[PDB]
Amino acid sequence: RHVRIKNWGSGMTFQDTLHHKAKGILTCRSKSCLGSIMTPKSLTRGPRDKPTPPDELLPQAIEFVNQYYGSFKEAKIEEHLARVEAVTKEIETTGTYQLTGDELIFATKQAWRNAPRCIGRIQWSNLQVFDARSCSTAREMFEHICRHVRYSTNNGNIRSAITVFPQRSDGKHDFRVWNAQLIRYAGYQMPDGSIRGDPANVEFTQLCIDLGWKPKYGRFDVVPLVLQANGRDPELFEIPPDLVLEVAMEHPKYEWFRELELKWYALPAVANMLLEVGGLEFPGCPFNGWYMGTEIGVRDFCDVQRYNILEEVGRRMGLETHKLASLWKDQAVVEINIAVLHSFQKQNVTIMDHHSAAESFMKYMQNEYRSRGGCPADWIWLVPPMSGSITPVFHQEMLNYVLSPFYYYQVEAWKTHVWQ
Amino acid sequence: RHVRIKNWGSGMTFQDTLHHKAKGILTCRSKSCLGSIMTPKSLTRGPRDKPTPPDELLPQAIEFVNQYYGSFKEAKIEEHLARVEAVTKEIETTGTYQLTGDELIFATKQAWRNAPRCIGRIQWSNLQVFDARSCSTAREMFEHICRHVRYSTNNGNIRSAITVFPQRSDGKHDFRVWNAQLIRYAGYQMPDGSIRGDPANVEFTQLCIDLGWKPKYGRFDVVPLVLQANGRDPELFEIPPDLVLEVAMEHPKYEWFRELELKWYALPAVANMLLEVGGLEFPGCPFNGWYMGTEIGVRDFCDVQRYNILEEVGRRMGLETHKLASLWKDQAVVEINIAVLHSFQKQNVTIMDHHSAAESFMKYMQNEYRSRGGCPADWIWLVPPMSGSITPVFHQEMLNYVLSPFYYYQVEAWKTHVWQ
Ligand code: HEM
Ligand code: HEM
Ligand SMILES: C[C@H](O)[C@H](O)[C@H]1CNc2nc(N)[nH]c(=O)c2N1
Ligand SMILES: C[C@H](O)[C@H](O)[C@H]1CNc2nc(N)[nH]c(=O)c2N1
Repeated sequence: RHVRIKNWGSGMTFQDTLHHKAKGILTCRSKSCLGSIMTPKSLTRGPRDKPTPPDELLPQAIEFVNQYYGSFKEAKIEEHLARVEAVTKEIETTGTYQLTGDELIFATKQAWRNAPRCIGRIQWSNLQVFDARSCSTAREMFEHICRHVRYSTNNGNIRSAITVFPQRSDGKHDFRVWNAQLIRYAGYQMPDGSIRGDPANVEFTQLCIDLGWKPKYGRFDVVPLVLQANGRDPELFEIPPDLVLEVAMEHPKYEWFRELELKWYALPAVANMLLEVGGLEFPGCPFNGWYMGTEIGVRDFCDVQRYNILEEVGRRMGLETHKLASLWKDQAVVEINIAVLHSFQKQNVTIMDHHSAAESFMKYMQNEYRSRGGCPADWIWLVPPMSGSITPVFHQEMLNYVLSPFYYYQVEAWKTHVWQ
Repeated sequence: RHVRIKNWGSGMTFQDTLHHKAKGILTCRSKSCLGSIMTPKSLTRGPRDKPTPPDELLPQAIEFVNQYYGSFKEAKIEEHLARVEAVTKEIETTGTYQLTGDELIFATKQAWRNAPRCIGRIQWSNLQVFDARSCSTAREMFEHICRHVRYSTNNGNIRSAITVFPQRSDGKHDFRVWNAQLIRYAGYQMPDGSIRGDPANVEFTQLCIDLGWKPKYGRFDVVPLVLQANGRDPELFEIPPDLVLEVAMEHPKYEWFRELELKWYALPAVANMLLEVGGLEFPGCPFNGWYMGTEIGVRDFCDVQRYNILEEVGRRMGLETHKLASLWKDQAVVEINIAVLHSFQKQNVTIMDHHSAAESFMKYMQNEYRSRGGCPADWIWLVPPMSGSITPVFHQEMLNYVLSPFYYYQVEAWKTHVWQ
């Protein structure tokens, strides 16, 4: 069956067939689309207390292996059959199975390619994979991560990479990072009720405090790494500041911008997510790419629930911060975003403006429909927080669906973990 | 059952219950949400050739009457029962039924309140209703419409109103306006292949030409009214220009803006839609409200498929129209939108900036959850084409669902109508 989608901007039409290979697990339906939910249950992959049943793990396992060998140009009929055998044997004799080196690499890149919310998916083939399935202690996790950061930071020329930790076994020996991101600022609730720092990270910082970390009560304080190994209680590890590359915010024209004294980390890295590969689950798999202007400019800086500086710069620019129809809010956001890009460019740090990002995506999307006649896409997340209609993606009709491999959200560790 | 939704900006959470009263008719599902479709089949209410079967029309009819009487403060047990009787009788004795004066008024306001894509829904109670079910000829339709326009224009102080035409009977005697909007500019495909005017209205203008209207080949030419009465072939009626209030575009700071020589109509009026009320269908029901800055500024003027002037003003502003990372596109759109608002304000014509609109909506939404514990909302359509994250709606989680009464899209008349 073919489903027709059109890009009203260019008039270009696509025929999606890949939606069939998609598993029918969604929070929405044919009576109320749960489209607009931050974190639907369908995109979540909760914890378990019993290993994945061998009988149901097998179909998925085979399914994957086929997909893997299906990727190669010239079929390896020999190795293919050989692998399928080895796997089946392993599953019924051990209850689970291990992935080959190259299989993992393929899986990570594929899961990224299958992430409907990532706009930078044109880079899916360029990914550095760190095999840390051999890891066994919290400290080792820390060391692996530092290697990851050192690599990805690359002295400013950000590189995409992912560190894969031991797969989930029984669901009690989970290896996972509790931090939403490897690098993230602290958020403290001050005595007068006000909030200093990143408001969104208040609950998490509070946790760090409870675990022994002493608050520095500053606007840009990098939280410690909360590492959980083998399901054991987590341990804190401060990231060596030398590895934390930041960018000071300053506007090209407005010198008063420096006075706001803003900055931000260069490395966007999601740690709290789970990787699903042919039935297997990996609760610990941090991955990173590079920032997109708007993420910092619009979201991090302008969101009321975040640093919320819109009011301030509006006054600084001497705009009618009281007459909404003056569109002062808009000029402000634009200027703030220019500052962000400029600051990264001036400091030789990789950054990408939402316009270039969107155009790159359209290209990637077109390629997807040639390669596999499909491309899962969450319109709501792909259209930039500013100037939506000015980006081609805004006009592109798109289908959202879950494939495999895939990156699922997990339930915040502290909410389920049982303390020792 | 209660479904939880959160507004990540304010943290305020709602509990939706109204989704139950919603009919399970959606193009999306629990395997692929068809969220992102311009015009899903679920939102469409096609034509018919046989009257609505009395047996299936009855449940809906009763359903409505209950809803109608349920709106009143003090229950009219007497009249209620009386009405239910009268209706049932009428349906089985005539095959259909007529709505009372006040019932229609209620239905129109309710269907508006039930439109998940309208952001100006806070005004749902303020609506002027013109009963034109008595109408019988194309000419009469024209006269009723002119009355509507004269009223709504209100010399600049736009007022919301709707003109209801005779309900659909057998589906062959449909009374409907073919025009997407009452007032809309022409689009001509020039000899050199280029397009003059509103590109989106090319197909429709071509039709008008085929019907005898002679092209004026200008950028802002108001098309004639294509009126269909009793299912008969349509007839053209030029709208008296005195009734067409326009606004010349000029920027407060940039005097060169006047040189672009832009303008736009003050009255946004959807004509091509169908109203569904307790089983009944009305293919002819034009309704209007007032414009929102972005509609014209961002969409009408910047969309590539529309007037597409972004390139031009970028050069005029002397911006780096070649370096995307310069965010020239963004500064340009902001400036263009300021021009729009300014021009309306200066000419004493009702206009509403997207910021004020969004805030008003949040208020309305909250009220909805008190009144009926629910509010159908299409996030994709509610978030403004520019500065999305800067508007509260962007952060509001919302549920989309079809209720009744409701405003359904129809299949373009010319595509199905049978000529005489
Ligand atoms: C090449 C650089 C990349 C760019 C420019 C990019 C950009 C983006 C952007 C802007 C988002 C939205 C983030 C948000 O709103 O919270 C996103 C989300 C996402 N990206 Fe990418 N991405 C890149 C690399 C990666 C990599 C390397 C992976 C994985 C291997 C990845 C996986 C995802 C996933 C899973 C999401 C969803 C994250 C969430 O739910 O918060 N991205 N990406
Ligand atoms: C008070 C002034 C009003 C404002 C500011 C307002 C604003 C809006 C906006 C901005 C849209 C999006 C239009 C588009 O993107 O195509 C819209 C759509 C809609 N509005 Fe309202 N609205 C108002 C009045 C009305 C009235 C009076 C009705 C009906 C009785 C109404 C019914 C709808 C419907 C059905 C849609 C969907 C139209 C479509 O599919 O193109 N609105 N409204
Ligand atoms: C409620 C709504 O889903 C929410 O605000 C979404 C909208 N789109 C988004 N898009 C991206 N990329 N990132 C986000 O965090 C969000 N938040
Ligand atoms: C493909 C996508 O649905 C389409 O471009 C939508 C997005 N949101 C919209 N929102 C509004 N208000 N109006 C529109 O015409 C659109 N177009």
